[PDB]
Amino acid sequence: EVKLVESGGGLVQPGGSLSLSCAASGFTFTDYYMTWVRQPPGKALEWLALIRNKASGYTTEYSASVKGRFTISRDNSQSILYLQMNALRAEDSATYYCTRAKWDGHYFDYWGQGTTLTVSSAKTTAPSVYPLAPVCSSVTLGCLVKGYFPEPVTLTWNSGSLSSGVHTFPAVLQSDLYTLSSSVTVTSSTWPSQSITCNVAHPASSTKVDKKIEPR
Amino acid sequence: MSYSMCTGKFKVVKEIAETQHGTIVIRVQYEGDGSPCKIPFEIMDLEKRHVLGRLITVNPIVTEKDSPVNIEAEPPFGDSYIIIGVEPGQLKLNWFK
Amino acid sequence: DIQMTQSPASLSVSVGETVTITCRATKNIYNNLAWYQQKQGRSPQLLVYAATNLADGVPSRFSGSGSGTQFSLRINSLQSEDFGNYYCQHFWHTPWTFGGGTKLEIKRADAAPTVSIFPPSSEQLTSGGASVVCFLNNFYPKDINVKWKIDGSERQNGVLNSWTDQDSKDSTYSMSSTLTLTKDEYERHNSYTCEATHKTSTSPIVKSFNR
Repeated sequence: EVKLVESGGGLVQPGGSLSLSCAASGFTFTDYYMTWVRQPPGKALEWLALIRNKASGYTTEYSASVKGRFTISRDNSQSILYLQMNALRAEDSATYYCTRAKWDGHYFDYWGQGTTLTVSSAKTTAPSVYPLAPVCSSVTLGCLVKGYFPEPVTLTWNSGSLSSGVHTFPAVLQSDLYTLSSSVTVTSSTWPSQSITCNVAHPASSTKVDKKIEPR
Repeated sequence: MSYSMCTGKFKVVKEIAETQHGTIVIRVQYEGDGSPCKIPFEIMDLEKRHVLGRLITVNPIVTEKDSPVNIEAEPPFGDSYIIIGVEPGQLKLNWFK
Repeated sequence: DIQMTQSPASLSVSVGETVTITCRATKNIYNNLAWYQQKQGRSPQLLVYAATNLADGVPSRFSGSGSGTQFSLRINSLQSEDFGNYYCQHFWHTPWTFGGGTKLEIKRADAAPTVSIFPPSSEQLTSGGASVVCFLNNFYPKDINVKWKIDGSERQNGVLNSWTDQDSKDSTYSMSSTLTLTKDEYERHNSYTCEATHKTSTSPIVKSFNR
């Protein structure tokens, strides 16, 4: 029953503003304290802001990291939680979660799926996609996705029909852009006789690339 | 079922009632976060170094922030401090029996 | 403010074994403590609250202990679904700080890597860049060393490495190593080698190609 769905995440220039929302359902919204927690890539969780329930007069608290820049608010008629973010900086780049507290502010019992914020001066760029064919039992093929911004890209093999044998590596920052690779391991009788295609989608630049892996 | 320790401020709802059996009943209201939570309570000397009194109420707990809690305690004869909650804004009530 | 410290930073434990992880607060918090679990690419989930209460739907194999400054999270006969990140958080006065986390990984039998080398795509060469890719797949333990060789000599600059998180099916790790050079430099040499040193063998696994 209890569901929290965040939205609003995206690419913001440093010093810019962005508003995140969190649609809540499955509980009496006004009875519960609500919170925002963030997590920068590969780092720990950080509590940012809280908003109390009706009984406590919907008062707020903030971490020293966001005080004076961020405002937590709630729409009690629509059961929506907001996070108004001003004067954004690179260190604000993180996945942002909206949370419900179990016991009047204590213990974050429900969390949303998260929304991603990137604060950067770098511009939206579509990737270049390169096929990695073996040097020409089992055969390994690859796909190199170079020079995109922002994250993420979605990568599938044969439109998701190939998943066992797939390793998609975390993106690395290279030449002010992201680079990622993926490998697909299949039986030697599968390729080149059967078609194997790398499918790359970069939603931020509205790009879709299909790269059929051909033998060398 | 484990409960958190109340971290916030308390308020005395009404005048402290004296019973005929040498005990006192204090009716408190919680203003903080974390309910249901345990009420920090201690009866001490004026120097706040030794425990003098006895708590009669078994495990004082705030069930709901909106509902006050009756705390029955037995103060020592003479001067003592009724200490309710944790710092900051901890209630430090002077008592003379 | 109160700071939360977790120990160990990382640990690998086998399926069926019992594990205990700890959290320490800089000041007394009584039992105002929560434990959270976070799996690869997912939202954190509440495991334990008020130091010892199990959250809704959490298996009884989980148990929290402690009061004051020292807390423990115990997982009895741990399962594959229990592997991931674990965070503690205090609920004293705000800020409600989290610990740095403990990464719980699966201990399994040794597995030598499957090494594959790839010359740059001719499409990439047009851009003036040349990426030589080496995949080191399905190995265990996670510790591995990659050495790039061009015409017999070791190369250290232009190397970018990426590691996957522990595999959900076989509990192994995989690694991608990319050697990026200019097109002119790539075309100035002939032999390209990626050498993998791992626990499974005294001798390194050698994958090479000639232009």
